Amino acid sequence: PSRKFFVGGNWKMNGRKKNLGELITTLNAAKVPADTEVVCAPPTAYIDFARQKLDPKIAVAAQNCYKVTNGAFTGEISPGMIKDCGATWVVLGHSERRHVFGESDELIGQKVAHALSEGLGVIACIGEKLDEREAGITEKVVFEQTKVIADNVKDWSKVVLAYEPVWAIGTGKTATPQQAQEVHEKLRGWLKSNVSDAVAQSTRIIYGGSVTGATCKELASQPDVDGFLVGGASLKPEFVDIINAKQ
Amino acid sequence: SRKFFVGGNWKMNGRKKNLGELITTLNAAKVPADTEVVCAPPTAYIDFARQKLDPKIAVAAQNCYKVTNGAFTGEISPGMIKDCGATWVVLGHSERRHVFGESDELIGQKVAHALSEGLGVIACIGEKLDEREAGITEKVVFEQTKVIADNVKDWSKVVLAYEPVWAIGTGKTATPQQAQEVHEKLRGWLKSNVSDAVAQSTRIIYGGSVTGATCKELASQPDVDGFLVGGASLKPEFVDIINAKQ
Ligand SMILES: [Mg+2]
Ligand SMILES: [Mg+2]
Ligand SMILES: [Mg+2]
Repeated sequence: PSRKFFVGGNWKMNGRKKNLGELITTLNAAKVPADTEVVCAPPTAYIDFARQKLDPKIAVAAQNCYKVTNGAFTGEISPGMIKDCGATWVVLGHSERRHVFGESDELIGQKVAHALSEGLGVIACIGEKLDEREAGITEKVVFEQTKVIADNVKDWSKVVLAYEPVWAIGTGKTATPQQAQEVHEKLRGWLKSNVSDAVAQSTRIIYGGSVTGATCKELASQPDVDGFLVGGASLKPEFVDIINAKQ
Repeated sequence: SRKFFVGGNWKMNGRKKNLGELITTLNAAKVPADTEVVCAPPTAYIDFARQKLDPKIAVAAQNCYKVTNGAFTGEISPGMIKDCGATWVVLGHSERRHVFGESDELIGQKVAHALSEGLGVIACIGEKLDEREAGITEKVVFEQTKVIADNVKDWSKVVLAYEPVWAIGTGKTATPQQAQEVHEKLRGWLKSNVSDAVAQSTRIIYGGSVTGATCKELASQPDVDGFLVGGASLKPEFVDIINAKQ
């Protein structure tokens, strides 16, 4: 067919019922354009609340999960719980999980496999740090992260890859369109060489890292950029602008 | 005297149907006025559990982070816990320390922030088998408690929970004497390092294996003030554990 544009909003650790409820009302009233898939990832305490308040046109994602269905893992949640709350996606391998919390590639792979086996979709995050970019090892870094993810994916129809260069997260330093395109094209080439043409052609690779209303149109114009995983702007009315990046 | 305290840690178990069924049975139970009961659901169900549980049972989160909002994908803050109607958070649980590698420094920062946002804290401590066998039970639990105490101004909203991690999946089994031994030392630690008033007023609850069959003997120990219950908290015998002071 042709890759459906994908816009995810990662609220991170922000919001309460009152102000997230006001956010959700605004999103509910927005017209979601054709061939566009919108997903919001609330704080874990509000997955249920957000699913109840959001229009079904918008899917709900968890911001993380663990790798078994139930167990002695105080503070964690499972894909089963996520499904049970009406959510259909999980974000895995986010930069903050890797770099603030130290989650290993191996662990992230195990979570991807479990989440997929349980019937969730996965937004799987990769990305290099400034020091890695400056050393010229971007490709090595992101290919290695992608490989561990791929080793644990048996159905790519339920996966979206999110490239979020760590130097672009929370800094205002959005990748230029050319920079995002360069990495996205390389990641798609990796899928083609290492999985299949069909998987390469159908898998959304979305860009994250200071996506704003002012920058989204030029980014979305790049041939191998299939949408966004949005951070700070996901909490504001300009998220709707980003949803309309191809209009 | 110290009010008997029974927490149920559901860990990463349950869905709306079976947790809703568990809650129905808890609402039906006579919760004694002399016992403080708290349930800690999985984080996806804090809100659900608070909405379904009778006000006689308080709700706790199983963890939180150390600032009120921020770019911490997968975390929740004390403000969110409070906003969901929960009034406690469990911090420093053995699984957070030993499966997920949370440091004492981070646990102390979480303690300070949680208390600053008006939550109660169930602060967990405990030594692993290799620490016990190296003779450093005391150094380990005292240093854990010191970090906690360094981040507590008002102990009225804190409960300490001792977890004999050395008896978890090691093939070792903790006796009531061994529980009492540690609890008595922890109270002595508070007396000498914080104040006698804090030592006498602070609940120190037992976070090792407890069941309906064993709860009365454990609760009879002079320095055991209740329980942070694991697996039995999902079962009918939790109602009996709630009645273990009497
Ligand atoms: Mg990595
Ligand atoms: Mg160089
Ligand atoms: Mg070919």
